[PDB]
Amino acid sequence: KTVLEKSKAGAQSRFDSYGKLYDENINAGENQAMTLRASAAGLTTAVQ
Amino acid sequence: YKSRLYLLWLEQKEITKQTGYQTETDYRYELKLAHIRYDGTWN
Repeated sequence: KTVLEKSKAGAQSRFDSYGKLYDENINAGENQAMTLRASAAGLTTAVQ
Repeated sequence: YKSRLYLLWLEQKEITKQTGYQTETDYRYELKLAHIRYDGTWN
């Protein structure tokens, strides 16, 4: 029973870890990176 | 003008009149007019 409870706690750790990554999918940093790419491609009418 | 922001400025260029023997510095003027677009850029 102790063997399976360590297996239970190991699977529970992965389920919490990937569930946390899934729910918070895009960071504040990863959101800022897309915003910069979008701003760099919005200059084409002002350059013209 | 028609609910759009316009800038209007006078701009000067110096030209060179000839007076022959010599020549002479002279100025000419032009009016520039620009407006803002929908995305915040200027025409």
